[PDB]
Amino acid sequence: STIEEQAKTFLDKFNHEAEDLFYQSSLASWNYNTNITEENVQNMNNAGDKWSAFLKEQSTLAQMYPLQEIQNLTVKLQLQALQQNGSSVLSEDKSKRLNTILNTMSTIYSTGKVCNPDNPQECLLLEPGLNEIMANSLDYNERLWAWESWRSEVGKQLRPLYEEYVVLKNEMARANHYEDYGDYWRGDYEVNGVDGYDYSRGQLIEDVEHTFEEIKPLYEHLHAYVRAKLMNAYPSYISPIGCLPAHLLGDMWGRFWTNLYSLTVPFGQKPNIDVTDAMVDQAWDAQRIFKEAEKFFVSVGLPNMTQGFWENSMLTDPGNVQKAVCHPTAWDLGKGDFRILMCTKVTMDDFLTAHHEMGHIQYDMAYAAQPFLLRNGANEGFHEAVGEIMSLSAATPKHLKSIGLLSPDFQEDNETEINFLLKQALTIVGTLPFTYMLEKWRWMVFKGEIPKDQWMKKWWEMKREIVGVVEPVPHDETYCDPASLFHVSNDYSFIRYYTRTLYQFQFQEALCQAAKHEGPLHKCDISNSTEAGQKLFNMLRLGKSEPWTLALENVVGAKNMNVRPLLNYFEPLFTWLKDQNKNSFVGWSTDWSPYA
Amino acid sequence: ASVYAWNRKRISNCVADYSVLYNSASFSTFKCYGVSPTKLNDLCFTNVYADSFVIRGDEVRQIAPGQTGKIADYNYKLPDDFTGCVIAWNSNNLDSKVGGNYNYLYRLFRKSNLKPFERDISTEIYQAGSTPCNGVKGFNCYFPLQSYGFQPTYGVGYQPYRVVVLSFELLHAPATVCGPKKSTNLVKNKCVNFNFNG
Ligand SMILES: *[C@@H]1O[C@H](CO)[C@@H](O)[C@H](O)[C@H]1NC(C)=O
Ligand SMILES: *[C@@H]1O[C@H](CO)[C@@H](O)[C@H](O)[C@H]1NC(C)=O
Ligand SMILES: *[C@@H]1O[C@H](CO)[C@@H](O)[C@H](O)[C@H]1NC(C)=O
Ligand SMILES: *[C@@H]1O[C@H](CO)[C@@H](O)[C@H](O)[C@H]1NC(C)=O
Ligand SMILES: *[C@@H]1O[C@H](CO)[C@@H](O)[C@H](O)[C@H]1NC(C)=O
Ligand SMILES: *[C@@H]1O[C@H](CO)[C@@H](O)[C@H](O)[C@H]1NC(C)=O
Repeated sequence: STIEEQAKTFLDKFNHEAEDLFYQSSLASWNYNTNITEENVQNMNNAGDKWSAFLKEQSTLAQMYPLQEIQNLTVKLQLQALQQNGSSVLSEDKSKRLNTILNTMSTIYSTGKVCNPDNPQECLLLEPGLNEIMANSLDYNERLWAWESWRSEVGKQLRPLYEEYVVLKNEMARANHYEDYGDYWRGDYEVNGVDGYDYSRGQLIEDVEHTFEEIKPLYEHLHAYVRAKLMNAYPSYISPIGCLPAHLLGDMWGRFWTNLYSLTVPFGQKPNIDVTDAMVDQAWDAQRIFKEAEKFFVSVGLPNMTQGFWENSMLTDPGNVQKAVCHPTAWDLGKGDFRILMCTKVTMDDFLTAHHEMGHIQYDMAYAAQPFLLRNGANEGFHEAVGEIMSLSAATPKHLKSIGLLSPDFQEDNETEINFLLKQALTIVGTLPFTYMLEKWRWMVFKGEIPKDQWMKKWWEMKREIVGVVEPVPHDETYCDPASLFHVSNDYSFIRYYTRTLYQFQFQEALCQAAKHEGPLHKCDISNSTEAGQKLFNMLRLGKSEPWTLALENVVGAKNMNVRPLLNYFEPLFTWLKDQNKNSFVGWSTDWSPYA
Repeated sequence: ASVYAWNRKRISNCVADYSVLYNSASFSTFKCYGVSPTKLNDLCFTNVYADSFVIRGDEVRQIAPGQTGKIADYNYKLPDDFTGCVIAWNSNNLDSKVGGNYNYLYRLFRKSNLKPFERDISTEIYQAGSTPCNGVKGFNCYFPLQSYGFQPTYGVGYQPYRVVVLSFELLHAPATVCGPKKSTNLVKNKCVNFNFNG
């Protein structure tokens, strides 16, 4: 009869068939991941082609229902999600060219192998050949050689490809009534039609700058401390007034600073909180790790794992004969099928990763009552943030003492809390200016503010201005230095880590206020608190049915992303860094004073 | 059978032992409406209607008087004044295959809700719009029956459940489906209270 009932019936014949086809495709991807064999690759490709053709046919059929004659907000949200053209608005030749460009960037990134000139008989791939060198070497020219040679090969291969990529993506985005591809990425946070809780695509950049301006003093003090410690480690290369050399940050790109914890430790004489030996002495299997994680999630009041989870997950490396991807991934296959694919070792990192991926599984289970096209996070930040809050809570010494992994007579003094907070800042705070600079650079590239002949002169200028990292030697326009990273070369949004980092501490403050924790925020554990789990599950059950602003009102009581919980989390460390930086100079100079 | 084409078996002129069903450990749901299981083995009924079908795990709750859903409106409707028992059990072992068992269907769309104890096996294309379907599943004209995709790796809310609904009615005809009355060991040569065939 009416247009709304027609759209509801169409959405039901979408949903029902979609859940089952997404299941078939996801199961084919799972069978590829647990069994790397060519027929499984062919079955995965066939299922993916069927899934993409079915999405094409439903997008072709959904557009015939006009949006303004539908008043129900959820139906309008699903119709808005379905009616996106994607690449279908672009011509078939240009769509094929874009797909070919994406595939050849995937092959160049995956099979990129670089080694020293005049010694070409064997070479090292990025993982794990170059990762271990970047994370463990203490030699200046070896790290400089690896960094410059990998950015030479990868950038000189990828620069014309990226120049074609930006033009094709801008053409697709302006064909979809967007200003640029950056506006297309910012449209994920766009909320329209809700009174008061509306969020605009242009408000996202302003909110990111407003939060980063408050990030900046803490990052300046952390950068000054890391600069002083790297000056102690490397005597002559680092200047007191200038930026850090790029190849000394402990990772390939500067994404994380967590590999500098050994060099920049405050109190080496004091012990660590490493619990690995305690699990080795008590012979803790990975099954026991996941059962302890399940005990953590039932302690907060969330539902426990299904029987099919324990039956169908692969929590151990299969063997030599059978090949599997080692990366930990939580799979929501559909229809109540939840699995974790992780090659779990007996380490603290794998235990925290198990908590993180079981948080992903809990988030996926929570919106199982929702319709299929609403089965997502409210934005891309919440989905990772609900795993990162479990990674925060599980890492506390109170949680380790509660599960018996730590000695009950372990002395928790201020020095261990300071060095733990410094490690968490090197992991968490250090990625924020790199993420903001990369996303702002990509937004200016898509917007056309930066011409193609001036990409790198601005980029290093941004890195000195924002990240406080100087190039070792100047780079011309034959280089493509951003696209050596996985997410930018393979068409992935990068602001999800920034939003995840802020939502992580916002959720942490909300649950710790719910749990009535009376101490420091980093000393807070959300176990044993039913009300904190209920406050979490109220947002978790919504999924994508409600706006992320309304979900954030439901959790923290605020209508916008906030920066104050992060500063409250690191406030003891902030005071300690301000005390330690009295003699040294906070801040950096954008000039070429260390080396160029 | 499928829930749109649920099998109905009329049970008459025999002895119905309900304690075999009630004391079995193989059933997950044994919810009786309008009668209690303890007096089933005593009472007597004119006829027993045994409706059998397969549904999902989350749809077992809809087999009840006064419920609302796809199964209640479009597949199998129970009256509010229903006397009988709903017995359901998990059948993931039998009714699920690794490739996917698509032999089970469910009417997804109908113009009006079903009457109680009605069977709809029509395969006519549902008309959601003003345009005539003309027998082709085009725009706004959808096929009514949609398949279930049973697999053994499914969640407990999606695993197949075999449901048998027994309907007990009393009509003015003589009730012949009675329970098995027991027989206390005969004692002779003593002053006892005897009950022989009523
Ligand atoms: C993985 O694939 C090989 C290919 O022959 C097969 O023999 C093996 O049974 C498979 N293993 C699993 C767990 O599916
Ligand atoms: C919108 O549709 C859903 C079903 O798709 C329904 O449950 C909900 O009540 C509707 N909301 C309004 C305001 O009509
Ligand atoms: C998708 O593309 C078609 C054809 O160019 C166009 O008519 C339609 O409006 C587009 N969809 C949206 C949401 O703009
Ligand atoms: C989850 O918890 C319920 C109730 O506490 C329990 O009956 C069930 O066995 C648990 N699931 C698993 C897989 O242990
Ligand atoms: C830790 O506490 C001791 C004792 O109160 C004090 O002497 C020391 O300065 C403190 N250190 C820091 C970093 O707060
Ligand atoms: C949380 O509850 C469990 C259940 O008794 C208990 O063993 C554990 O010690 C509690 N946590 C804390 C921090 O006391």
